[PDB]
Amino acid sequence: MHKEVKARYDEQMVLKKAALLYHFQPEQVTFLADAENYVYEYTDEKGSSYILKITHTIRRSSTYILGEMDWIRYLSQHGISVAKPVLSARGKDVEAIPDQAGGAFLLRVYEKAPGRKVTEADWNGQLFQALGAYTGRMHQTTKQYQVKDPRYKRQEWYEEEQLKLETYIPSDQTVVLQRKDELMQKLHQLRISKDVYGLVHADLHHGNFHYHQGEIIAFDFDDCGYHWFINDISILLYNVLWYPVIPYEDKAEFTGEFMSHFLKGYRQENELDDAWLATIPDFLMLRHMLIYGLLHQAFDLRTLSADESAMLARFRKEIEDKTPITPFDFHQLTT
Ligand SMILES: Nc1ncnc2c1ncn2[C@@H]1O[C@H](COP(=O)(O)OP(=O)(O)NP(=O)(O)O)[C@@H](O)[C@H]1O
Ligand SMILES: CC(C)C[C@H](NC(=O)[C@@H](O)[C@@H](O)[C@@H](N)CC(N)=O)[C@@H]1Cc2cccc(O)c2C(=O)O1
Ligand SMILES: [Mg+2]
Ligand SMILES: [Mg+2]
Repeated sequence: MHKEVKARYDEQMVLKKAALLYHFQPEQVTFLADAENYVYEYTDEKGSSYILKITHTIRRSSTYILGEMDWIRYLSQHGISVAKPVLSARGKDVEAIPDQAGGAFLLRVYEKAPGRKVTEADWNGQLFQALGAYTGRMHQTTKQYQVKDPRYKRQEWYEEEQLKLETYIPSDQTVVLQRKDELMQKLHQLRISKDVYGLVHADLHHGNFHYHQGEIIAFDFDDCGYHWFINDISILLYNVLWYPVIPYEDKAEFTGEFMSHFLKGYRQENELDDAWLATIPDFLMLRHMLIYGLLHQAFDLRTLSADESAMLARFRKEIEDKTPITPFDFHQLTT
C-alpha cells in the first residue's frame, strides 16, 4: 500500500461512511487484501455480496477510474468474461468520501466473479494455453476500442507512477537510475501501431482472475493502460515466474513450458510476430524496475526491517548487474 495513502486511511471511519452509500453493516464486512487498494467483500440489505475497492486521490482520480470502467464494459459487450462494475445507491460508478486532510477516499464496487483461484490441479499447459487464448482475444478486441473523450483516457506505459524511480529511491542510486533511463530510451525505439500496441490489462496474474468451469474471468483492471501487446504478455510471465502455484524444478525450463503453451493459445486469437519475442527480457527487466519503485512507494525507508532491506538490496543488485529475470534463451521460441 502506498505509504502516503496508509497515512490517511482510517478503516473504521471510512467503512462507517461507506456503509451508507452501499447499504451494508460495517461490522460484517470481510477484509480481503491491502496491496494497492483496500479490498473487501460486503453484503447489502438484500443479502447480495459484492467486492468493494477503496483507494485515495493520492494515487487515483475519479476520472481515471471511469476510464477503466469504460474499457471493462466494452470488453464485456464483446464477449470477454470480466467482473463488471456495480453502481452505488446514488447510481454512481465511483463514490468519493471526503478526507479532512485533503482530497478523497474513492470507492467502487464490482460483481464477485464466480469460480475460484487456480489450484495445483489447474497449473499445467491447459491453463497456460487458456491464458494465451484469453489474452489474445483481449488484444484482438482492444484494437477496435475508441476513446471519444480524452479526459477519460488511460495512461501510456511510460507515464506509470511506479517507474518514476528518481522520486522514490534515494538519488545516490545513480546506477539504478541509469539502468532504468537506458532501458526506457531503448523501449521508446519500438514501433507502435494498432496491431502491436493498445489498451491492455497490464497486470495479468493468478491473483487477478478466477477459473470458472475451466474458463478465465479477469478482474483488477486498475492498472490498465496503453502498452505493447508483448509487454502485457511479459508481465504475466514475470508474475508466474515470481509466484508459481507449484514450485518449478528449473526456471529456464518452466519459462519455455509456460511460453510454448501460452503462445499456442495466443496465436489462435491474435497475431504475434516472432520479432517481438526477443524483447521479452527487456520488458521483464522493466517490470523488475517497476516493482522496485512500488516497494519504495510502500515502505518507510527510515524503519526498514532486516527482510525489507534484504529484498531491496536483492532487486538493486539484480538491476545494477543486469541479471536477466529468467535464464531462458527466448530465441528458442522463434520460427
Ligand atoms: N471481482 C472480483 N471477484 C472476486 N474476487 C475478487 C474480485 N476483485 C478482487 N477480488 C479478490 O480480492 C483480491 C484483491 O483485489 P485486487 O483487485 O486484486 O486488488 P489490488 O489491490 O489491485 N491487488 P494487486 O494490484 O494485484 O496487487 C483479489 O486477489 C481477489 O482475491
Ligand atoms: C505487493 C505486490 C508487490 C504484490 C504483487 N503485485 C504486483 O506485482 C502487481 O499487482 C503490481 O506490480 C502492479 N499493481 C503495479 C502496476 N503499476 O501495475 C503480486 C504479484 C502476483 C504474482 C502472481 C500471483 C499473485 O497472486 C500476485 C499478487 O497477488 O500480487
Ligand atoms: Mg490484484
Ligand atoms: Mg491491482
